[PDB]
Amino acid sequence: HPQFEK
Amino acid sequence: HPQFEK
Amino acid sequence: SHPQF
Amino acid sequence: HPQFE
Amino acid sequence: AGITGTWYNQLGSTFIVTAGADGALTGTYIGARGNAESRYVLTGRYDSAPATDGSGTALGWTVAWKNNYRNAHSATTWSGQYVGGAEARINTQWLLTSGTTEANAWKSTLVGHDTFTKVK
Amino acid sequence: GITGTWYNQLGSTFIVTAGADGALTGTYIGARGNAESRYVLTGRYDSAPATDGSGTALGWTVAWKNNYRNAHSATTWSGQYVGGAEARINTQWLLTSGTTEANAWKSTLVGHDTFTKVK
Amino acid sequence: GITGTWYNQLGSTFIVTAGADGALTGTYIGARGNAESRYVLTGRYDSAPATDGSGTALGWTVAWKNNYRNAHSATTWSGQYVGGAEARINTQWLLTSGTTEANAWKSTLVGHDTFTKVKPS
Amino acid sequence: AGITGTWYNQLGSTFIVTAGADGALTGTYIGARGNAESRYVLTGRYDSAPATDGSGTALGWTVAWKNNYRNAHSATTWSGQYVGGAEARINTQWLLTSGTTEANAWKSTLVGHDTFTKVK
Repeated sequence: HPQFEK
Repeated sequence: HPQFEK
Repeated sequence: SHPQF
Repeated sequence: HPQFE
Repeated sequence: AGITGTWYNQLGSTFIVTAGADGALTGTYIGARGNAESRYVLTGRYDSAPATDGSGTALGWTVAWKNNYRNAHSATTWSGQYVGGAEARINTQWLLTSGTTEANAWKSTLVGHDTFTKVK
Repeated sequence: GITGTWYNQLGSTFIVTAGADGALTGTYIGARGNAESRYVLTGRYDSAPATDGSGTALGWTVAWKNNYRNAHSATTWSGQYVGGAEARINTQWLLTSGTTEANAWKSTLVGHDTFTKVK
Repeated sequence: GITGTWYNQLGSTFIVTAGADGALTGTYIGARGNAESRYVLTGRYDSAPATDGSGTALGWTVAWKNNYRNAHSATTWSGQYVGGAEARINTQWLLTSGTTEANAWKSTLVGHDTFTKVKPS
Repeated sequence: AGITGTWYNQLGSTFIVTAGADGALTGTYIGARGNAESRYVLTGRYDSAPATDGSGTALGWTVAWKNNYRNAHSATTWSGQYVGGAEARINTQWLLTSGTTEANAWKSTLVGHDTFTKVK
């Protein structure tokens, strides 16, 4: 998910 | 509170 | 598929 | 409250 | 589209929103009293290209509880989904955060849920 | 105070502008930092907070769709800004994903973020 | 009034015994209703609630492991019992799954359940 | 399992728990004041056979805020995971529900988070 992409 | 005002 | 549901 | 006292 | 319009919760509140083509939500949230002093600005965002397979449309909005008449030094965010059909609803969970001192931060945030419908 | 560039513990960037009208407008930029990871945010904040040392309440929403992708979800952050030396925004968040009615019960994740002006 | 068999809106069954000392013990049965769907629950409740017409606060936990399966997760329900005509228990719950460090952001689900002594359909 | 022993949060509270072979958690929560009037029973549950891929150990527990000395008419549940290692920790989210009348049910539940370590 974008909110947590490395 | 205004969200719960009667 | 979780057992609560 | 006891949890935060 | 299906979201634009007037929505009611079970406690007597109303919210009027326009869903823009760009994913914007803008409107007004009106407390039970229905008074000019009970009207607050709301702004949020929604998925403007949702799945067409029965899935709901994700959305969220925020109200800060200040208007030209009163200020409760708090803000609520609603996060949830719109489900269309004859019995259309917006199912949400909300977080109400009050401004507190650092020490009293443990009581800053209340959690709840709301179901909104097109009919009261 | 609120207006500025903020970073969460995980590497994301929150660029926000707090207007006199209580509006929050800005851009969320995920950890990658490329164009595809920029998303619009909108929110509100208490533009006239207490002067007793209390924080300033606020919230904002990002819908996870931009011109490159769509994750069919939205996140809302609820919290307060605490100014001074080492200004922070402390929040709790709700991330809801569009689901069928049968999977609704598992549609919302909860967590917490602290934002600082130093990365 | 807490002791008994309760059902949530999805058809799960909550079998609970409220002890004189504030303990809650019992069994949670998922909607499917079979042996494999049974799990132990334990919790606590206010054994001397206020007499001003307030509800009775309570909470409990189910770890989703039994002899047939293990979902590596636990759910806690926090709420209040409201007696009277149609008694009900109103709760909010947190479902946390064990995850690695990198995946901790999808570890916890939040939701709400309403339990009644009548089973819905 | 790694969990049995004494844990501390950053606000100065202590909890002593025993993890049983069958998945039970039993113990005492001691608020920061540290005296007998600050002691409360806790009970909960934990995954007694966690995954071996490095995942944490799921668990949860409840404290009802009544002892023989005081009654706050509320209960908190902590839902979280144990993370083992040299710097062991228990990461949780909590819900604190207070008994309210129906009209005040909106302010019944606070949410927050706590991290517990083995050293103060």
